[PDB]
Amino acid sequence: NVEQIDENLAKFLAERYTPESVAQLADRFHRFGFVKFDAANRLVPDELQTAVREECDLLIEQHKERRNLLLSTTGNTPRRMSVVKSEEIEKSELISTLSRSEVLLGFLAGITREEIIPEVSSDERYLITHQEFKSDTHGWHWGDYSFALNWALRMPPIEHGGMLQAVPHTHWDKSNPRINQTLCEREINTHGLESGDLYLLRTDTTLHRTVPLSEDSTRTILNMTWAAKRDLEKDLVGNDRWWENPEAEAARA
Amino acid sequence: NVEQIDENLAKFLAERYTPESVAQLADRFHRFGFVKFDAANRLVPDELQTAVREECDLLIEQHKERRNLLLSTTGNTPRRMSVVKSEEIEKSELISTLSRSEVLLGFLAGITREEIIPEVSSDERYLITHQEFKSDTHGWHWGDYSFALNWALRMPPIEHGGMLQAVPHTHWDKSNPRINQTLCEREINTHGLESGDLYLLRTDTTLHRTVPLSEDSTRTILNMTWAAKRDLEKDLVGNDRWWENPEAEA
Amino acid sequence: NVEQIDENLAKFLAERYTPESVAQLADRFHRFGFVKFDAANRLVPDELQTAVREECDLLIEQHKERRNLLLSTTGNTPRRMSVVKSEEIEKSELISTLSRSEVLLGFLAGITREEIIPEVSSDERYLITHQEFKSDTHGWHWGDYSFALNWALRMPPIEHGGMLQAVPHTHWDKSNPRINQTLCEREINTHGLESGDLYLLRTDTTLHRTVPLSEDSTRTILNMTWAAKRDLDLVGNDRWWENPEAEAARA
Amino acid sequence: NVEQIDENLAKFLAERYTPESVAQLADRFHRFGFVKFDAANRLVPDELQTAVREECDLLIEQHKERRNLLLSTTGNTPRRMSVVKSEEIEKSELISTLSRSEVLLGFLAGITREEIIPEVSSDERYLITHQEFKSDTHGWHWGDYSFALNWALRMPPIEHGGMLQAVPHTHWDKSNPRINQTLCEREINTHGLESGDLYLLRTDTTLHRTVPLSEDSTRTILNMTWAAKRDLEKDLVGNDRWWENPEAEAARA
Ligand SMILES: N[C@@H](CCCC[NH3+])C(=O)O
Ligand SMILES: N[C@@H](CCCC[NH3+])C(=O)O
Ligand SMILES: N[C@@H](CCCC[NH3+])C(=O)O
Ligand SMILES: N[C@@H](CCCC[NH3+])C(=O)O
Ligand SMILES: [Cl-]
Ligand SMILES: [Cl-]
Ligand SMILES: [Cl-]
Ligand SMILES: [V+3]
Repeated sequence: NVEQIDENLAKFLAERYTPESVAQLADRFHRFGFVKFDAANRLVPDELQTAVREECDLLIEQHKERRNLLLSTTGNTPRRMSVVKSEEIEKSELISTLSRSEVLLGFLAGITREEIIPEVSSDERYLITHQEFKSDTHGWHWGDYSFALNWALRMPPIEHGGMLQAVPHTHWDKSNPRINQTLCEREINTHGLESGDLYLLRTDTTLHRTVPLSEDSTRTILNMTWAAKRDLEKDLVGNDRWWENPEAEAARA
Repeated sequence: NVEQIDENLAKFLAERYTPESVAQLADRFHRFGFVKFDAANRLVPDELQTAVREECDLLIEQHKERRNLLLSTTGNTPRRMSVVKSEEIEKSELISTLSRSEVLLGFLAGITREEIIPEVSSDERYLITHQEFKSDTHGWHWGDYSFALNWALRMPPIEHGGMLQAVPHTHWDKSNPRINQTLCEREINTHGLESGDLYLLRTDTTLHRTVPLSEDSTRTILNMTWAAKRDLEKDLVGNDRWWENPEAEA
Repeated sequence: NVEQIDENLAKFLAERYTPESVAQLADRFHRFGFVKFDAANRLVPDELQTAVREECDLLIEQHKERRNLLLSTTGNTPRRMSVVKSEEIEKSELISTLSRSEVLLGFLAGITREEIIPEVSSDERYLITHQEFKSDTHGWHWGDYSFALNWALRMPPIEHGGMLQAVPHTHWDKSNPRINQTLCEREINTHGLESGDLYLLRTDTTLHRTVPLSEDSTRTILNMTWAAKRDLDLVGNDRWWENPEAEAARA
Repeated sequence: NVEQIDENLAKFLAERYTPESVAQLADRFHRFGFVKFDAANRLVPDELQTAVREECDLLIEQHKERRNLLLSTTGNTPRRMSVVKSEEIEKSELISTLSRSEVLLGFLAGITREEIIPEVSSDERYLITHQEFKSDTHGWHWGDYSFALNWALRMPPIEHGGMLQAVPHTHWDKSNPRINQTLCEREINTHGLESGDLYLLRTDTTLHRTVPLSEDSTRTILNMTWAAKRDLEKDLVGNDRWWENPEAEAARA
C-alpha cells in the first residue's frame, strides 16, 4: 500500500494510455460529458478495484441508510436508494488516499483538460448508492461540482434497468430546473454499465439519471466527487443535500 | 354531423397545406417516425376535435377498463392505464367514419408517401388510453401495424410527465425485444404534447413509450391504427393483445 | 458463369447473414439511407467482384466519356468525372445478369423492407463514374429512382477526398432544390470507402455527393440503379450522364 | 466614442439579455462550439457595427494581401482569400478598444463560462478575410487560441456558398490532423450566415471551415481572437502562421 499504490497505478496507466490516446478520450469527455473505463480501457488494476469493492461492501453492511424522497431543486425527481454518507467513507484509508492520488488525478486531468482539485464539501467527497428493489432510481439531477469518478461496483443485467442516461451541455437552475423541458429539447444518451466499469462524469453540465430497476436486483456505485477551478469559493445553495440530511428543505416525500 | 365532414375537412386542409409543405412533413415523418399537428399545424377543425373528445369522454365513462401488467413481448414493460376497447369505439359513427375518410387518409398519404389502408384487426382499429394515477405509463413497445393517428385529447403539464419518447428506425422482435439494449445504442427523442395536439406515428419501426406520470393527473389519447401494404396478409403473432384481452398470454 | 452465380451467392450470403442480423442492417438503412458492405459485412464473393471490376476496367478503356458540367436541377452542382453509359454496360452479360439476380435482389430486399424491381429507364440501369483529376467530384444531388447498389471498385486514400457525404430523409424538388439551405438545416454524414466496398443507397430521399479529389487520384464506382413501387414520369431534362448536352447542363 | 461605447453596449445588452437567457446561449456554445448573434439575438448596436464595418472596408482597400496556399498542419487544406494583417487592424482605434471592452468580454464570458483574456500573440489579435473569387475558401482548420468573435460583415447568398461548416469537440494535432478521418467519424454542422451576423467560435476544439464560393461574390469577416486560461504560457508551434507570413514553413502553394 502507501506510495506503492501510486507507483503501481502509474505503471498500470503507462502500459495502456498515451497522451494521444488520452487526447482522444478528452474529445469524447467534452462531447458526451461522459467517458467509460471498461475492459478495453481499464483504469485501475483489478486487485485494487477488488479492495475498493470489499471496502464499500463493508461500509454498506455497517452504514446503510435507506432514502425515499423527492428533490424539489430537481423537479421532484425521486431518490429511491440506500446511501452511505461521505463522513463514513472517509474513514477508509484506501478510498480516501486514492481519491486524492496525484497519479489518478493527474491522469484524469488529461481527459478533463483542466486541474482536478480534491477540495469539495466534507459531506460530498464520497458517496455510495445502493439500489436493490424494484423502481429504485437516482432521478434526473445535476451535480454541485464539476467532476465525479463513479465506480460501477455492482451492475444488474441491462434488461433489468440501471443504465445511466445523460444529457450533456446543460446547466442546473435550482429554482427552475426544467428537466422534462430539457428532455423535450435535447436527445438522451443512454450508457449501459457492467460490474467493474468505471466512468468519469462532468456532473455540473450533464443532466443525468439512472434508469429505475425493473425488478429486485443490486446496483452499487462509489462516487468520488472533485471540484474544478470554477467550483472554488462558490457558495453552496439549494438546501437539497438529501444524501447527508434526509430531512433537507428540498427533500419531500 | 353528417357526410359534410369530408367537404369541410378538405377545405380545412387546403387552407393550410400545399404539396410542398406536405413534402416537408413527409421528410420529418421518415427521419423521426413522428409528425406533430400542434397549434401552428392543425389537422382537423377544433369543432370536429371537440365532437371527437366528447364522444371519447362518454366512452371512458361507460367502458373504461383498468390495465396493470407487463408485456413479455416488449421486455416486460408496464401497461398501467385504463383502456376502451376497439369494438366499443367502433359503435361511434363519428369516429368510425372519420377513421376511413378518403379526405383524411388521402392527406396523410402525402406524409407517409404510401397508401394508408383502413383494414386492420377488428380489435385494434381504435383504442383510448386513459391514465390518471401516479406512475401510469404506456411502456416501451412497437406497433403490429405501420401507422397510428393519436389524438392528444387531454395532457397533463410537461412537468408532470406524459411526454412521448421515441426511437425511430427500429424493429420489433417479440422473442428478443432488446429494448434496454436499443436505448444504450440509440438516442431517445422526447416529444412534448399539449391538449388538442395530434400526431402521426410510424408504429412498426419506432420504439415508443409515454413518460410515466409523476403524480395524479389525466392523460387521454385516441388511437386510430391503420395498416400499410406491408401489413396486409401478415399474420399476427405474440399473443400479446393486452388491450383487448387483459389475460393475453404475453 | 451460368446459373452457378446465384447458387454460389446464395451459399455465400447464408453463411454470413441471419434474418436477425439483416434486420439490424435494415434499421441502419432506413436511419442513414446507406449501408456499407466492407470486410466485416461482405456481399459478393471476391471472385465475383474481381470479374465485375475487370469488366468495368475494360468498359472504361473502351467507352470513357469525360463530363464537366453543372446541373441546374441540383442547384448548379458540378459533375466533373468520366462516365460510361448504361447501354454499354448492359452489353456485359455478367453485370446485366447480376443486376437481375433473384438471390441478390431478394437478399437486399430484406434491408430495404420492400420489393426491389429491376425495371428502370434504359439509360439509367447502370453507370460507371471514373474520377482521376483534381477537383473531380459528383456534386450534391438526388436520384430519380429509389435504390442504387454502388461498387466502390477503386478508392483513393481518404486524404485525397472521394468520401460519400449524405443527408438522409430529404426529397428532390427539381424546381427548388435548396441544397445549401438543407445543409444549413441538417447534419452531413461522411461515409469513407475503401477499394472493394459495396453499399446500398436510398437515392431518392438521400441528398448525397462525393467529396472532390484534393489531388490527381483514381475513383471508380459501378452504379446499379433499381426501382421500388414508387418509381413504377421522368422530368427535369437533366440526364447529363446519357446526354452531356442536356437542357439543365451548364458550363 | 471613447468611454461612451461601454456605457451604450451595457444598456443595449441589459434590455435584450437576462442571466437565464445567456445560460441558454452557454449551453448552445458548449454543444456546438458556436453561437450566432443574428436579428433575434443581436450583440452590438447597428450604429457600432456600421462604424466597425466602415473601418474594415477602409483597411481592405488599403492593406489587402492575396493568399493562395495549402497549410500542411491542417492536411494541406487550402487558404484562398485576401487578408489584412493583425498589426494593420490594431492601428484602428475603434476595433482595438472594442476587442478589449470589459463590457463585451464580460458579457461573452457568460456564454463561455470562463474568463476571456485579451492577451494573445500580436500577430493573431485581429484578422480580416476577404473572399471574392470562385473556389475561394478558408479550409478545414483549428485555432491556436480558444475563442474568436467573428463579424460576418458581408455574406453572399447561401446558394453561392460561404457557410461555416463546423465539427465540435475535436482537437488540433499539428503532426497528424486527420481532417478527412474526423469527417468520416463525426457529423458536420453547417451554419449559414447573413450580412450583419456575429458569432462566437470555440476555435481550439472545433474543426471548422468555410464552404468555397461557387462563383465570384464577396465574403468579408473580422476575427477577434481571444485566449482563455489554458492558452496562456503555451508555446506557439507548427510554423504555420500563413496569414502573417505567406511563406511560412507549413505553407505550400
Ligand atoms: N446533487 C445530486 C447528487 C450528488 C451527490 C453526489 N456527490 C442530486 O441531488 O441527486
Ligand atoms: N403494440 C401496442 C398496442 C397497440 C394498440 C394500439 N394500436 C402495445 O404494446 O402497447
Ligand atoms: N441524378 C444524378 C445522376 C444519376 C446517375 C445514374 N444513377 C445526378 O444528378 O447526378
Ligand atoms: N488557424 C487558422 C488561422 C487563425 C487566424 C486568427 N484566428 C487557420 O489555419 O486558418
Ligand atoms: Cl452528480
Ligand atoms: Cl403502437
Ligand atoms: Cl444517385
Ligand atoms: V447518386
